[PDB]
Amino acid sequence: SMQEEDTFRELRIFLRNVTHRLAIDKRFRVFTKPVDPDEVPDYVTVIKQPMDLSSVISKIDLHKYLTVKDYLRDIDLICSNALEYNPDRDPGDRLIRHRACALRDTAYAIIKEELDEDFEQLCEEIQESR
Ligand SMILES: Cc1cc2cccc(NCCN(C)C)c2[nH]c1=O
Repeated sequence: SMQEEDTFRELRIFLRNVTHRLAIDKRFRVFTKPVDPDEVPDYVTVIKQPMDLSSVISKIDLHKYLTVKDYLRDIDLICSNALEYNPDRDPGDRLIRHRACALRDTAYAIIKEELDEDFEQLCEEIQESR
């Protein structure tokens, strides 16, 4: 229906806003674009499901997220990928892991403060009906 289409449109608007706020944070610059294979050729080898904030925006616009829960799975993926690819004790690796966890924590905190639980439940019930 139109009302359900309106619901998913509000979801996309909400998700773009959250993603924009993550993307403009200087700590998260490394997560804003896909990894350049010329600079890092072994990334595609090690990480089977690459994810970044530009790709999240593309997925929002392609209507790939019908719930905030599905969006958070991609946020979690950005974080888990970073933990996986940068596991060493070296400061470079520890910095990116800390930033990855901060990105995840920040996304969840924004959602906790600004997502109405009943809006998410409506999205989930529309999703499950299809
Ligand atoms: C998303 C991402 C981008 C990136 C770019 C350059 C270099 C690294 N890794 C640091 C090198 N260490 C893994 C040894 C990178 N690690 C990442 O996790």
